[PDB]
Amino acid sequence: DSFKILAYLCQKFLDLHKLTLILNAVSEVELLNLARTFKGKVRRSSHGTNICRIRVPSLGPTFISEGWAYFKKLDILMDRNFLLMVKDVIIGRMQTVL
Amino acid sequence: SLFQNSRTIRNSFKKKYHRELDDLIVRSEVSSLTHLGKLHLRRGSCKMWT
Amino acid sequence: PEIAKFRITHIDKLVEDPTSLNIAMGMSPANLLKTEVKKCLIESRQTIR
Amino acid sequence: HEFFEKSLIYYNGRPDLMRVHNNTLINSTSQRVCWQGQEGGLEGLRQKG
Amino acid sequence: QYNYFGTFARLLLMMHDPALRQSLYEVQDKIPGLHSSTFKYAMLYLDPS
Amino acid sequence: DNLIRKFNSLPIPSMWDSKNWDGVLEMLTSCQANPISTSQMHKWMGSWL
Amino acid sequence: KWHELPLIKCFEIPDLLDPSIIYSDKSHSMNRSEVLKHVRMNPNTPIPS
Repeated sequence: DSFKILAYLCQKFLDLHKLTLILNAVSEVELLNLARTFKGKVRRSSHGTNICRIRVPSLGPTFISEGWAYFKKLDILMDRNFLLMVKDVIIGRMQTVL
Repeated sequence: SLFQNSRTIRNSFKKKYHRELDDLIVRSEVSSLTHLGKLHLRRGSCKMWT
Repeated sequence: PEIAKFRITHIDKLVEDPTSLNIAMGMSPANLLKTEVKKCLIESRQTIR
Repeated sequence: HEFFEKSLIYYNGRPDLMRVHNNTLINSTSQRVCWQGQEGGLEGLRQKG
Repeated sequence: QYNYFGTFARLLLMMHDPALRQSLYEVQDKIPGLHSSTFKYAMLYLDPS
Repeated sequence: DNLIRKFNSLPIPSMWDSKNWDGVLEMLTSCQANPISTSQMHKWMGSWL
Repeated sequence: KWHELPLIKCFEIPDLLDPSIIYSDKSHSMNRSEVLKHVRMNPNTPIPS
């Protein structure tokens, strides 16, 4: 009964961690490797900016670019600090319950 | 023994010295991990001390 | 562990961190950054006011 | 407090609101992000005294 | 709990190492010693001394 | 807030209009975006958690 | 009345030759003149530290 909730929290933690690793990349090779490892798709915009699409379970589809993240099914725009706050909340809860 | 941040080092010095920093961060990593791998081969060829 | 043949550039370690060894492994990130900062200070030692 | 009473407090996120006036800053948006001089302390300073 | 959270962090890192800019599972010819038990003991109980 | 406004037909201060957000706006145009005004985000994570 | 006495020095300030007694890796402000200069010239960027 506790392991189920821990599993959900860990799913969310992993989703947020993958997103954070994506928006903190500093090169095209790292972004492409993350897309290949986490089943993403890197498109190239017109102004020389790379966008990354990724579908995670807990949040849905997600579009990332220049430190910004947009969730469609949630209809949310998010910067880095808010994502990191949510990740820290999840980490705290999961570690505490573990 | 005070320069720990990279920003304070990057702005306090020239530009090319930035490129001899990022690779540093990578090199130690490989130099660490291979060591932790090499331990597995020399497993049954080391003696015990009293 | 394995140990590297002694050279003159290692005594600094024994002066920085005593109770230590001279192992053939790589050098930690902290010491590498320290050496790079030392080189930067040694090179630009005239522009400093 | 001779230094606090003679110093200029300003928030360095919003210079859009402040304007220069005779070697000091004044607000132009009715938000009070900066002011000149005060008789109170700030965090981390003279805690020991 | 040190052991538990240590293998936790080890798996989270093997997922992706930001310093190497790629995963650790996707390298077996440059750092070929991973996926071994001795690595798992050294990453968690081998003092840096 | 200011990026949501710029994506819409609303104006913003000049501090945020002097940035390189053209790519993010191109991305949000290619997805039919509709954000939630920044007051409901905490309310969202109150449910998503 | 002990404060009205003619007190004199009883403590010797140390010799601050080495850093790490005063200086550390932190951020501080800049002189008022350069602040006002940045506000006039660059009113659409946050005042750096």
